[PDB]
Amino acid sequence: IVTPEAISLALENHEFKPWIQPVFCAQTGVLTGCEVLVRWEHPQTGIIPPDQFIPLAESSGLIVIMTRQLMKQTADILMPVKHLLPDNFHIGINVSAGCFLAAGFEKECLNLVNKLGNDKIKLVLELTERNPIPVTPEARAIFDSLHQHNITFALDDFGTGYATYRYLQAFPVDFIKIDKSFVQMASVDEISGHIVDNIVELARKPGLSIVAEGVETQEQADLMIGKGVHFLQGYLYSPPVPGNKFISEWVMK
Amino acid sequence: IVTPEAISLALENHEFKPWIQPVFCAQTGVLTGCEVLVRWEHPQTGIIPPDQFIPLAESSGLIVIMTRQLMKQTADILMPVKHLLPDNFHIGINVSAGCFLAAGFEKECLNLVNKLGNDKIKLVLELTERNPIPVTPEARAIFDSLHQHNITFALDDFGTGYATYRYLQAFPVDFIKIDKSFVQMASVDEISGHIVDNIVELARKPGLSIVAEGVETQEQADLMIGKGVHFLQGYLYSPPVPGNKFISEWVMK
Ligand SMILES: OC[C@H]1CC[C@H](O)CC1
Ligand SMILES: OC[C@H]1CC[C@H](O)CC1
Ligand SMILES: [Mg+2]
Ligand SMILES: [Mg+2]
Repeated sequence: IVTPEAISLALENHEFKPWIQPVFCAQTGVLTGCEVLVRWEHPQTGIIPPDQFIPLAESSGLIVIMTRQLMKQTADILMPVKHLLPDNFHIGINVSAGCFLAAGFEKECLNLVNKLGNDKIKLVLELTERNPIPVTPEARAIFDSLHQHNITFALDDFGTGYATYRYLQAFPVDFIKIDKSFVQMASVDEISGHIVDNIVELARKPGLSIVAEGVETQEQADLMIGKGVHFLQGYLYSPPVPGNKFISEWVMK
Repeated sequence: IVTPEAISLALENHEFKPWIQPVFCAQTGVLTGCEVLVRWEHPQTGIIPPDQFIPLAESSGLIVIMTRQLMKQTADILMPVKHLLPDNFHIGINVSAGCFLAAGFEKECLNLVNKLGNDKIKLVLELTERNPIPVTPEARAIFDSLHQHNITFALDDFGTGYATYRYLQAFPVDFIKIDKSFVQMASVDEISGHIVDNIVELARKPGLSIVAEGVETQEQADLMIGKGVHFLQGYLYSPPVPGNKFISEWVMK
């Protein structure tokens, strides 16, 4: 029984942990960044997956607290090893409208960047497709302010939900992440491949970088690489893993 | 002011009228079809525009009645002149998920087509961006059934709302209508033109046709024509007009 009070208690007890999935250069296979995903480790019941708590976190507003804690915990995890990270190491944080609009959001982003090195790392706010940022002047002001501070944006799960051409028109973002439904169907159906080409063409004029999500097989990767995708992410390389294991597997060694 | 009961009463009092906007071949300027739009003429106070009633029509469910009436009235309006219509004359009807999934929908579409000539006209169900059809087997069955009956589909206001690549992947539609926000901004801003190019490239592989909406100036039209758009629609040619005036201006002369 997942309730707002159970989520609040779990936040106090720091049960929401940052699992980290590596991301790679499509050209060379080299580690270029990561995405931070949340896992609720309930001390008795075990893993409660995002599907069961994120929606309620969002409607209750608790998501703001959760995201703040994940950002803070990500800084703590990576700080001891920040000198071992490649240059321009990307850190992907999933951001909903509620977090984006919350007083003090910009400050939390700066704290993460300052702790880890203003110029060593690149913070990528991965804007969700489900609870899009509204298209308003105020939203654009926050967006522009963060950009002036060298923080960057992705449209996440592009091609699904509210992740439309309109968002690219309203917000000059830096990355587009292709939803896995297109990546994984591009070798199977008649349009999914064409959709990936379309996203590649879309990115080219403004000079955005593309990441293919959900890369599961080598043929999917080769296909994505061949179509001009810049970064790759998925279970072929690694699923998301706990922080200590992310450090141990992908940073050390 | 505007309530579900006022909408119900207005339906019974026939205050919702089908206005009709012509659509044209971009290459030649020739009449190829129309879109059926709704206007609420309140007897004392005047027009209540779609923006103020459609949402409440949709959430209340009354949209199903309204759309049914509009389809029926469009048949009545065009029947006397159907022999004067060009071959393959397109009739665009705006359809939300609620209408599409309602009992009796397919039947209403057939009645329209049979009254007007199975092979003279082409019914185009313009799927809305606000209230997308769910991506389910049952939805796809209704979609396929209608296709077998030579009824066609458009993704309306493509690039906005939920009108994403995913809808093209889930439903093999026949047309894409480009939202006016791209048509009218193409050559004011830095990406809108690029977005139209992208929609043109998107359509080409599966062989879909494109209509540019909101064509307001000659330079917008020339631009859309140059980029390979197939059909044009907007105030430059004509706003929507009452049926009798549609017939008198665009059919019977
Ligand atoms: O390392 C490439 C990065 C691109 C942006 C993404 O949001 C994170 C991974
Ligand atoms: O006349 C071309 C037609 C294209 C489909 C649209 O939904 C109606 C107009
Ligand atoms: Mg993400
Ligand atoms: Mg329409």
